[PDB]
Amino acid sequence: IPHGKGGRSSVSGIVATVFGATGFLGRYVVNHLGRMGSQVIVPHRCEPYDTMHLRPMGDLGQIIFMDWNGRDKDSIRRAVEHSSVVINLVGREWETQNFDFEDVFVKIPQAIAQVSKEAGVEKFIHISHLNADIKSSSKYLRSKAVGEKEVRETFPEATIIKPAEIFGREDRFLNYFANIRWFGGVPLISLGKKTVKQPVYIVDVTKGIINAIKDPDARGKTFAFVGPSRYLLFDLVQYVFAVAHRIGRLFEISPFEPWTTRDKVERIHTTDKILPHLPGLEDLGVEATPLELKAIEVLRRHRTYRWLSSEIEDVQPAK
Amino acid sequence: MNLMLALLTNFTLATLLVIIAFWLPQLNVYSEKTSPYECGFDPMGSARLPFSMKFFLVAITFLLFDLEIALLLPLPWASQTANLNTMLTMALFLIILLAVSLAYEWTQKGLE
Ligand SMILES: NC(=O)c1ccc[n+]([C@@H]2O[C@H](COP(=O)([O-])OP(=O)(O)OC[C@H]3O[C@@H](n4cnc5c(N)ncnc54)[C@H](OP(=O)(O)O)[C@@H]3O)[C@@H](O)[C@H]2O)c1
Repeated sequence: IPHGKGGRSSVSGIVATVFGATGFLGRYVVNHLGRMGSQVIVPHRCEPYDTMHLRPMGDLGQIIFMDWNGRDKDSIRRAVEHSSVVINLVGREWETQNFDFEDVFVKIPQAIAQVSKEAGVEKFIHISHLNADIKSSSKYLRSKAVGEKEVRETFPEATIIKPAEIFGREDRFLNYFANIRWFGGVPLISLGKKTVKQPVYIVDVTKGIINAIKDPDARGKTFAFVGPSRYLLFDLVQYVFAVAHRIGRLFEISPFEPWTTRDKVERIHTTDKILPHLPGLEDLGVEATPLELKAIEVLRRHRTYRWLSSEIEDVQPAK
Repeated sequence: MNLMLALLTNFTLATLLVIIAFWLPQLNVYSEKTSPYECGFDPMGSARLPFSMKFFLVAITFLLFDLEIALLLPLPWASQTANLNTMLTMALFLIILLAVSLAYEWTQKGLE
């Protein structure tokens, strides 16, 4: 039962759990539950010290850590037994040399869609992506739209989420560009046609969850996440060079965490804007955020001072 | 022919060792945030380097005392001669031409 005011050292009655919640997204959600009060049980896989930069997030005795593997059907059953809502961000990019990647969107999201359903969680949640379509594409982008089919079977109440290409602070989406000091910028694939997607700013997505986290009355009913206006141009790859003015790694260095001459190059140009009829955002709102204004912050390079940026974009068309 | 073998040997250990220190963890997978937090403990510091003179003269002031102690250098080869008086009478001139050039300026060093 909620008490007092939402500042910190308060209650607000919801427990949670957030699986994953180390890399870019999960760190940035829990930080919004280390404020309005919670009990956020964040487990994590292998990382003893990479989770510390998190701890000054909940006040005291709020967030609490466990250890788990995730192919053991017990490790997901020992935590969740006491919970209210449980969201799931788990999963990643490239196929691991260990995890074969095929069912880690299939077996894992179900492996935690095991006793969670049984044990009496509620308002269980999962992630989708705006561009994943069960027609043939894309080797990584596929197996994600299987969860929308395969996993939705279990837990008839989900409110599974479908956002766009997101740009954060430390994010890897818009940062693959501008790391491209290289033989030259070569768009994908050397064509200025279908860029770009709906680049929503990471706050609005992470403010969506906690707006549905007790919504009420969204369960089973899936939503998708609007971008800003409107579609976008090729200039986005020029815009990068317009302003830029041209966990558990190792001790020394790794062996392979590449640019992946594979799905990576073709996952970024898959575009496929999709069904509007999903509610999907202002209903869960109220949030929408632009690009032109919020892309200076995340981009700071070797001038570090000059900006003087006047150049904008129409939409662009198909708009 | 073995000198250059003893020089490019030396640099190539040094010009190696930069990369195996600077570069090797430089591509490591740690965080390394781009935030403008660097340039320690004088956070911003926006100015030109102003001209500050008594910094300057201590350049010039040396450069001239420098020259003649190249002129002064071939004494110990010149101590072997025929008529030597043209040495002692002459050798001792440069020095006193050096030491004079002090005494004048010595009225004003300022804070050196
Ligand atoms: N919504 C979007 O815009 C978007 C964009 C790209 C990708 N995604 C997908 O949506 C989620 C966003 O992930 P992210 O942005 O935070 O990047 P991320 O690097 O994939 O973060 C995932 C974290 O969980 C770990 N992990 C990987 N597989 C795991 C597993 N089976 N079980 C437990 N932990 C696992 C990863 O390594 P450790 O195991 O060492 O912790 C990493 O620490 C991911 O599922 C991602 O594949 C979403």
